[PDB]
Amino acid sequence: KWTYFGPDGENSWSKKYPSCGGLLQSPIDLHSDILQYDASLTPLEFQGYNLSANKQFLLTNNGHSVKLNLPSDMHIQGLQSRYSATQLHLHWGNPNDPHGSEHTVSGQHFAAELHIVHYNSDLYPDASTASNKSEGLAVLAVLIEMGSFNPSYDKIFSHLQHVKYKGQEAFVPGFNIEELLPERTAEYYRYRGSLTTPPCNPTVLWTVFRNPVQISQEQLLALETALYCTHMDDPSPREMINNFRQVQKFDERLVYTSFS
Amino acid sequence: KWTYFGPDGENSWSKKYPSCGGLLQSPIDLHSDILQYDASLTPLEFQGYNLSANKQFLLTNNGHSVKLNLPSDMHIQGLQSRYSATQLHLHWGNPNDPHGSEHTVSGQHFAAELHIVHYNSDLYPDASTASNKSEGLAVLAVLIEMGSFNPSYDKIFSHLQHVKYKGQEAFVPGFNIEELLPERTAEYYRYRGSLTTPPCNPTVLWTVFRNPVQISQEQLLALETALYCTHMDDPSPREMINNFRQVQKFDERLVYTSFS
Ligand SMILES: [Zn+2]
Ligand SMILES: [Zn+2]
Repeated sequence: KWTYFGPDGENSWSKKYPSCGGLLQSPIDLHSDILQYDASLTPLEFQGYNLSANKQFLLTNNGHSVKLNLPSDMHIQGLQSRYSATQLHLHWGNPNDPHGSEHTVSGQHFAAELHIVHYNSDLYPDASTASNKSEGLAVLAVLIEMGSFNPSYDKIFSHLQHVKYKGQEAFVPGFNIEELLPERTAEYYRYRGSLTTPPCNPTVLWTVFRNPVQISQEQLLALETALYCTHMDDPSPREMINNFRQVQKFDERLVYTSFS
Repeated sequence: KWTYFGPDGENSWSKKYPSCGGLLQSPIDLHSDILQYDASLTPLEFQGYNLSANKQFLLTNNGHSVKLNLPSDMHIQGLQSRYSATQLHLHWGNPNDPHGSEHTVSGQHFAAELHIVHYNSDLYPDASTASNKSEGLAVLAVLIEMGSFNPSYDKIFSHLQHVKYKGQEAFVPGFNIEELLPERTAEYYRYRGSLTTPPCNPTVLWTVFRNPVQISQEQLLALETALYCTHMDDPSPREMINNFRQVQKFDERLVYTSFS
């Protein structure tokens, strides 16, 4: 078992999950000194992202975040290998400190962060197998800030009150996942890292988009208040808040950008 | 043993030192969301800080930082109990990414940070006894940024080559330690935290001065390249750089300021 606060918090993950204290750890702070433009970083192509509205996708509260299962038919094109989707989830703070993104830019947190996880389907049969293997995963990260209401993110948020407790599930009709991506996806940060949750495998090729998307104050508050990491029948409910990992040391290395 | 990098790095400290994975861990990001102005935070008085130039004080490279032993004759006045000095040391980054302070302000790291450690001499006989006990320590933190040459800090930096390797010691003539403090010392952040190195005891009353001091690019570079964490003539010399802990989560608004 692990958590983001208390005895089994992030500073203790390495006790049971060695990789959490190992190399290529994520997330990290993106600042000028360690950023470098790479003109060779071309735009990624998102295929099969427009999920059929006649299909249902499972939304689950797994006690650590709210996750939406994705089909392997949606994939990223543009990398050395094809990466097929497996799931997406989010990271956020709390009402008193609404700055829970994992990656930070110039030391600044964003309100929240979306992670769309994919696995190398060319080399591996499924995400479970690819998770702890070379070039096994590719994750898209979208920084989220407070602003205008976002109808696309609400296609997920409107179901939050039905996955309030650990183990609960809900069905989300397919919608265009590309609608969750920011403007100018051609512009992004790229680096080799890890899962930001145990087991922290250093098998993730990260793509953090440069521009953030906006969601309303209400949408952010809902995300920060609707979920609990405890089962519904638990006499002592625990709010699912501040479910983000602190930035990790990033030395002797560079994050490359597709923008100058 | 422990280090700031490798399998014995900060994510693994809790394996041997339980408190490093406990509550009230430092350093933290000093940002509005957790700050609160307090008028009871009156100016501190630094007494006995003008060390006799006719006396020598021990400077040591302990493999983690450069430390100067201080006499219990110097102490802080203004707190509930008297806190007597025991030692001072520094934390820094590296030439390619010169942002190695421990505490951050509004997410921003400073070039380096000075810590002047004191123990509660009213309650305890010495620093060792006080270290893991209630109200045991008080630390003054000075943020350092690159700027104009600093003659006072050079009274320490000029001795760096004498303690280039781990285990080495040197003598530093006494000088006014108050010269190392920034302007407007009356302005500071105050919070209850911990030692930022193992054993990470949550027994430190922190006073981080609001305003930073400046040292020249040359002084900062000297600090970042003059020391090694390895013994003299080691077959695989290792430079002492990035010897600072990552910021820790700090929930509630329990950081007070003596300014508005
Ligand atoms: Zn994630
Ligand atoms: Zn220190």
